[PDB]
Amino acid sequence: PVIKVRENEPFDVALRRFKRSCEKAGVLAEVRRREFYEKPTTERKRAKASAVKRHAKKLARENARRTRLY
Amino acid sequence: MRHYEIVFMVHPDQSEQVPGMIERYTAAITGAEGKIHRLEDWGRRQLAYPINKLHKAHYVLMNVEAPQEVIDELETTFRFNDAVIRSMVMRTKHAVTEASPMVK
Amino acid sequence: FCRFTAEGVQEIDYKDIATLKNYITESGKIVPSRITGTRAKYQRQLARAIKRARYLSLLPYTDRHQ
Amino acid sequence: ESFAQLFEESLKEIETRPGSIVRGVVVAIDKDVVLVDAGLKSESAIPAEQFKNAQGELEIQVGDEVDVALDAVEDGFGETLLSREKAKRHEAWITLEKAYEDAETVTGVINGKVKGGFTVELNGIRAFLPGSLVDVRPVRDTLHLEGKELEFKVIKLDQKRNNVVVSRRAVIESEDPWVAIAKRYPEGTKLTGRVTNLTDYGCFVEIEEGVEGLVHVSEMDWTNKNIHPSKVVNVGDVVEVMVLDIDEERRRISLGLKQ
Amino acid sequence: RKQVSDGVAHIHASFNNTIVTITDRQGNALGWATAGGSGFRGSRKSTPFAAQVAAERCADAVKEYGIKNLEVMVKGPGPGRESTIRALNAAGFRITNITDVTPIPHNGCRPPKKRRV
Amino acid sequence: SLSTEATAKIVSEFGRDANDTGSTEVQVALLTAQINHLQGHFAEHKKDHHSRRGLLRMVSQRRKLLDYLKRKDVARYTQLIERLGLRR
RNA sequence: CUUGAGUCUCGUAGAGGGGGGUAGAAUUCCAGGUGUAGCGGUGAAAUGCGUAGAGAUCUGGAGGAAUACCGGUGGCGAAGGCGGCCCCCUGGACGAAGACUGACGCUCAGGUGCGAAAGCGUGGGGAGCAAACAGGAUUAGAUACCCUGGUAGUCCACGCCGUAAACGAUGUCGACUUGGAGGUUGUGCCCUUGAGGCGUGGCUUCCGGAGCUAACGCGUUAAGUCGACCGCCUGGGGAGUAC
Repeated sequence: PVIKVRENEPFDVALRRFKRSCEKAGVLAEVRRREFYEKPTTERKRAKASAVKRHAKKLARENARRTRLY
Repeated sequence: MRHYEIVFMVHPDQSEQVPGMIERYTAAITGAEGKIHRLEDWGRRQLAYPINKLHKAHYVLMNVEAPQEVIDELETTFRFNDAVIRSMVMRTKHAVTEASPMVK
Repeated sequence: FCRFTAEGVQEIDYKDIATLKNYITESGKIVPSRITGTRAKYQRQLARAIKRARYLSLLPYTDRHQ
Repeated sequence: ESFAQLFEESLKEIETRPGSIVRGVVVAIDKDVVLVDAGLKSESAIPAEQFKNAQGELEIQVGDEVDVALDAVEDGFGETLLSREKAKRHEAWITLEKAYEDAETVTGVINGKVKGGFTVELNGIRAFLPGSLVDVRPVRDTLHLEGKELEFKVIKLDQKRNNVVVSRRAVIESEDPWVAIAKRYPEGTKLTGRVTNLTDYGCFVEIEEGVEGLVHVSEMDWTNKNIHPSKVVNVGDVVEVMVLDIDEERRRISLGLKQ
Repeated sequence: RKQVSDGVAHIHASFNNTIVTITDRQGNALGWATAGGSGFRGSRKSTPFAAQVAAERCADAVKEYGIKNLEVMVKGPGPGRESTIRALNAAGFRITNITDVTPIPHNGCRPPKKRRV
Repeated sequence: SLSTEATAKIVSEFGRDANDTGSTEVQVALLTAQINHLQGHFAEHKKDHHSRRGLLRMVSQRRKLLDYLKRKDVARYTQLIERLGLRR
């Protein structure tokens, strides 16, 4: 996330840009992930579980949507 | 026999020595009835990251249909030769005679 | 919306650095096939090419390193 | 018999997929929903806003015929994509007509450049063009009487992404998105883009030849968090948006709307 | 002491404590300050405010060097990350570059085990 | 795997028509050659278990073929086993 | 005899296996520079490391281990499992047409092999992590959870061990029975007029019909409808223990 302040650019704006860049990188997230050792099994489980959740969100909810709430 | 594709990188202070080296390499290939389908001196080039403390290096591409013994020999030569920093002998299916996109 | 299907390329080239550069991050990382919309078969090839390039110092492993 | 088989291939022959054949007769009007029947499986729920012309009031009663569009079938129940896009093809045909005699003539009136090219509006629609196209020379329509009447002489069109810059006054004078993503780049180039779907965090305005923009929720207005983008703008509407940010790598052009 | 116009601010932002170190462009440290040093302990020093004040302190310390331009290198995850740089800006250096320099391995060493809480 | 040319040669020798290829005897020969080739490999690479599985399978197949030959036509089988030098 | 089974031709994708090289990031240590009082850690602390100059920061070196991004209810493998890049040796799968062989097949008690992790033996290696151990907390106690350290081990070679919720808790092989939405990998035709259109094969994720089921659920990858062979069960404990 290397950044250079442009000529006649505000500080705040620059900071914001930097933040955005960082977010894009996913650096903080990566750091968080590597704080502690995740057993392979655990890693697998999370990934599959997450996937399942995503699938549920996509399809079941869509089905629900077809019918009106009131 | 087997169509290899070689790219080796020479140290930029030895850039005037490069042609001779290339010739030598070619000669060896020829020796075992090996063809050399393309050969492209890319020249001095800025490295994406400084390998062995230096920022530029001299890239040579070379495509060869040769037996594997000769390839092995070439590799050995590269490894011991201190002028050549990196090499990357790399198999290929066909002869691929047409020029590279960075030459064009 | 894959590029390589439309172009109809047989194999992605590590030497074709410019092309690679579209699929690499500002931070050097290889861009996901969700974002680029690259076909799966091609994506792997592209990745491989990028890796090769990195070995040859044609592409950088990362933005920071020097 | 084969009467029906022949009738089927006949009816295949006498329809096409896009909004091309002006076939749907308006068979019920109620504010705010028009509805047609172009020989499809169901009737369209048409907005009223694809059919009022240039000052706000409706133009077509019962029996009237506009084609709509297609290639999308069944979201649960119903049939179409809107006929207003239909209209775009007609506009494209008129723009194309230029090529024949190397001069399309209508009226073009362009007061100012959102992103470096005066805006030209033809009939109901208004389009944005690159900065040169508005004036033949360095004349500049800022000194001209505001929203002046000329025509449009075309300067530049982008051929994939739809941006057309046209020539006001001077009657006498006569893979693919992502490599060179530096055209609308530089900091704040305003664009005219139709929104597609508002994902409760976003709005997804994306027009410029196969890209994706967001204008997510933070700008959108001059209130931050309580906004809910469906209330505040639209669905399917061409708006004020500019880039504010491009990553050509993780294809996320992050546009804005608070400007 | 020799005055220097341009330098780097290294911001080591941990979860527990922020450390700001102003150095010349070559690497040689001029001054430093910490949230733990600024009179904050435990709960307090792991905060943005603490980080900011550390930064301020650091800035104060490198007054004699007469530093106008400054590039910032931000390391680690923490509260003292945005705040610290803001503080620095306030203190009145022209911030030139804002770099992130978190050490991300490319899967190298095994991290320590996960805490059971 | 066995090189194309080698395979062709094998086919020509053992096969009656030379276009045949699927003759039991021919198949056996092909198997046998492959086995022979792989012996060298496996002397070197004793822990290559996965590869060895394939070899084992091939051997089994060959054995089966031999058995089949035996019940059908004994003389031919005998000839084959003389040619290849298969103890059984 | 050719429909099962196999052989040949040309391609295809692949973390399939074995061997040998190499690359970059990061941690640790060593040497040196800059620099000055804290660092570290937690819920909060303390042990611990620090003015014998730590932490921070820059330069150079050593060494080991693992391979960010790609990366996906993606792929390959009989299962166990397999993930940077390159080369060498090597097994399987699938498709396209043909050509050939002509039931050569399926299953399998004993038997033989492969078989995570930990563990064992001998010889190497040892960065990080960490059973044991030590100290600091917490607590009524704390032979734990948390913290600071930390040795076997993890890594390599060659042997042994032969077990795991070794799971889809679902033996293998074959046939037959409504559908939808995908993923992946071929391949035939079609104006590829464009990212497409119409098929046809392989493997695969989810939902659901008939039917089945104690229900939960399974549902063309069956737990449906059948056939072939094998393995196994007969109340709970005692016990997968004793001899």
